[PDB]
Amino acid sequence: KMVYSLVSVPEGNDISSIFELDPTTLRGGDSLVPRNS
Amino acid sequence: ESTMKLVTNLSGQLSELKDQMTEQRKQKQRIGLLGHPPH
Repeated sequence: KMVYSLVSVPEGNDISSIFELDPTTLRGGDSLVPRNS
Repeated sequence: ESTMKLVTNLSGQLSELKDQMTEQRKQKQRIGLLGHPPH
């Protein structure tokens, strides 16, 4: 039961197109994201 | 004064975990209050 699926939207100002990055290994919240992690 | 290493590191860490939890609360001040106002 997948209620939500990823699509493309032309509008940009909506909050529905906002994502967050969760590292696989625990890292501090004030660290620079490596390019290839 | 090389013994001051352990003397000052305890102070540094005791200050910094409090600073980072306060900074996490500050990060909440933005991220939580961003999604609170309605549309």
